[PDB]
Amino acid sequence: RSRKESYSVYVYKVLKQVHPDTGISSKAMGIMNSFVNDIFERIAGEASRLAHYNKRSTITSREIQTAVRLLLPGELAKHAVSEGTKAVTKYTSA
Amino acid sequence: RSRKESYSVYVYKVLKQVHPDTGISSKAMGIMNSFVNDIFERIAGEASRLAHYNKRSTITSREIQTAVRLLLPGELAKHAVSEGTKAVTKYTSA
Amino acid sequence: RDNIQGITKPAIRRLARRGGVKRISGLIYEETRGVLKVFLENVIRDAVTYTEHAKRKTVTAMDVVYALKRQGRTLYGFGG
Amino acid sequence: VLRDNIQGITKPAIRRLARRGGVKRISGLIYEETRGVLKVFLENVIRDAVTYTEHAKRKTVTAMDVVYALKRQGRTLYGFG
Amino acid sequence: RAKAKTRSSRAGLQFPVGRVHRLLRKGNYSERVGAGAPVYLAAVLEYLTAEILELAGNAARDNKKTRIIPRHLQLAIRNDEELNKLLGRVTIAQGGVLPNIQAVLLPK
Amino acid sequence: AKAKTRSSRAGLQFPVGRVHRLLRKGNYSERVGAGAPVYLAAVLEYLTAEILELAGNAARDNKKTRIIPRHLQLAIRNDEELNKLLGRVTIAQGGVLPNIQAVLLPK
Amino acid sequence: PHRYRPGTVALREIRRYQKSTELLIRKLPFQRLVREIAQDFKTDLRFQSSAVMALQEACEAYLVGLFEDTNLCAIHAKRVTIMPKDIQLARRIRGERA
Amino acid sequence: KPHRYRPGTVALREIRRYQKSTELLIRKLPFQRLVREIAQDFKTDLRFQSSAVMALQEACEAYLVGLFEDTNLCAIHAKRVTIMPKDIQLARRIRGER
Repeated sequence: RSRKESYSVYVYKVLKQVHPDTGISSKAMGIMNSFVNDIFERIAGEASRLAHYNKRSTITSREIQTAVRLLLPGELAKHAVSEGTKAVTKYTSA
Repeated sequence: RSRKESYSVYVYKVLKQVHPDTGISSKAMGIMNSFVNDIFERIAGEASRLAHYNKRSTITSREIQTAVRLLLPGELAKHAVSEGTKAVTKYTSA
Repeated sequence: RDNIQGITKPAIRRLARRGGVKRISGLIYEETRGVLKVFLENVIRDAVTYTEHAKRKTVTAMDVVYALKRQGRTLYGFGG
Repeated sequence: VLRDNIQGITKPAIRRLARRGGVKRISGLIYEETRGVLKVFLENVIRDAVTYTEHAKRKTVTAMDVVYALKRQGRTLYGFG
Repeated sequence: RAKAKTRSSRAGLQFPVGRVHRLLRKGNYSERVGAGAPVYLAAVLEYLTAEILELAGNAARDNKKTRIIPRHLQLAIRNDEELNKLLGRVTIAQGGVLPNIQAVLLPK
Repeated sequence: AKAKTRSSRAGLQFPVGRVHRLLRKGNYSERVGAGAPVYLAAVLEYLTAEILELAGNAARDNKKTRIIPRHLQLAIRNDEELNKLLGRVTIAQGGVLPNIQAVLLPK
Repeated sequence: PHRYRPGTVALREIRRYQKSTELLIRKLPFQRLVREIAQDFKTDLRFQSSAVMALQEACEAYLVGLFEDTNLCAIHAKRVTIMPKDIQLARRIRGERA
Repeated sequence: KPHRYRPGTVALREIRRYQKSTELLIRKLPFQRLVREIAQDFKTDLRFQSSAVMALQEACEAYLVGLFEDTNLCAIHAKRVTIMPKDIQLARRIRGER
């Protein structure tokens, strides 16, 4: 009884959102899982470093915002920052 | 007004061991501190990764040994491994 | 044990055609064989280190993925 | 404000930097080219540095921010902490 | 009690907020973790996935196909500046290369 | 009772207790063994002694008695394994290695 | 009899192999080579199939990138033939030799 | 009737001179003004420590020296001794910066 968690169903939801009638193979889905894991580890490592530099003991939204700004370029950084900010305000105001 | 720890005195002891009558400037000592900190963080990060891969919760001597082997090349790896092993046996047998 | 002549000359010429090369000297084949053997032993050393640390005898795909990632050559697709 | 300071990197300075690199003869079109390169480099570091400075809510850029930026671009620097 | 409306639905996302929270805790990144950090990270990850998937789907529909394969992911990544510069040092299995021949090698 | 420290127990010059504390506080794992700081201290001391011996030989070669960053750079760049371990670091006030291509020389 | 001029089949092959995604080395020789290389680090190792597949993907990507760099170094010297010194220059600049 | 060195002599002498030394090769004040101008383009009303600008100077000089070495190699590859912009572009392309 050994499981194996993955982001397959969430990637599938996003795909059905942006392309309602296109599918995806299994190897492309493995590529997408690898991509999500890689970017997650990058952002989390950078935020941990930022928290250590300032002698803080907590990872908050500002650490994630600054890590996003340090990692993504230009268009990507701007739009990701806007998306995350909107998400956090929508979450707290609910 | 808070103190600032460093490896100055230990580097000085090692120097007086290998070169009994040579001194060292202050900028070279800052270089040596930077070097020690950098190598320490490299080894410790690699050992942490190794411990996470095997779903272990403890950093032991084997993790440090494998990190040393993964980071240093050839001569350096061999001699560092021998030195650390001798140190650990000398420590436990005392 | 010339398993390095297993990488035939037409194979190297195919690899060159994919890279956009239009003409190939006659001394290129030995050079690429040397380069490839260097790269391969560099990767396999760390893969076997990762393996024997875990006290296993079978080299796994994750060991190769980690050995590559530590060289700065991340590889997507075998993360399962 | 201050504008147009890339010209303060004079031709003799670039010629000296090239001499330390082993270069014997230098085209006349190199100097301009070099300046562009340098500017790009600086803009990539200072930005990162400033991103650290605003994170701590500071207003002065310290040497540690520069060292962190250089390290995160794979250009580790020993001597300043 | 009440209906357990979760967290990703609260934030209006598709990605899991609770799983990201657990991964941030267990991954040994800091000794405490805020409440908005998983929401922020989930939103960013969903945005990036949607971007790359839209590009890949356009490529797939361009080659008269209905199902994305790794070749389409490679064509999407390598053809965009910011993605190619974010993923400049990754190898996609079964991806191939970009069709490109130097001008001096062509005849005439 | 009488308290002898850990670095003396292991026969080292570097601090074992400080390395233990840095391994704990640095958030690397949730537990830390007893021999890990000893191993790490021994490795760090070995590397420092290697690089310092090379730098001192360079310094005594240029008829000086006190090491400066130039000597550290000359030691690092002249050894294969050190230059390949530290291939991507910049040493402030270090300079470069004297080296001119053969085709640029006269005749 | 019909004969193409030297260089036509070259560009035809270039387009063909840049349109494709296949592997260009045979699998059994590469497997034997990998096992022989691993023979020196430890004896009696086993390999999963995905391990050798990953090794092959990585090696082919590396070599194709190196060949692009070599082609640039060749064109820089006003040639069309790649020679070993172009490979050496590309690797020296990348830092793989230095 | 006055003494004149042949072209290339003072250049080799200067090569030896500047490879034997460790000083900085750019004036401090122009570099500081340049750094402040760029920073002002990024965020207004900034300040700087002295060691920060010194670190920036050391890093930038090291970068440019390494670039000039790679450029010299690319130039010698083409059977020249004069470095030209296309060599800088080839070096920066093979390195992976453009």
